[PDB]
Amino acid sequence: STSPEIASLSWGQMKVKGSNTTYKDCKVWPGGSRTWDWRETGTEHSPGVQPADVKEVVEKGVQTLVIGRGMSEALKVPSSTVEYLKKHGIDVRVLQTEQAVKEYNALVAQGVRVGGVFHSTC
Repeated sequence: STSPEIASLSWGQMKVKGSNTTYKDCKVWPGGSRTWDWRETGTEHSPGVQPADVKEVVEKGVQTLVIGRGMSEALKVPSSTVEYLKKHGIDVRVLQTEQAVKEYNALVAQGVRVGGVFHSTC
């Protein structure tokens, strides 16, 4: 399957191509996407994105994983998380979300198996 393009991003709102649902935060992978909800993992801005947050993207099979860490990058990303993805042979991009969605879609556009997790507020 193909990584869907992210169709729109604005404050606290995201749309994935071929999704029925307007998300706030989301996970996106080859073949689909889901709402990202910190309550499922107990993720806060600190210590931030956990392996548990990205696990379900990893297990879909991606070469590259983009983390959109928010509009002003207030959401931290522990290095143990990034190293977790690297052990799994994944190219990781950590960026402010606008720049994340932009990178993500360029990877989609060059037919890379790309996934990601995006935070659309602070």
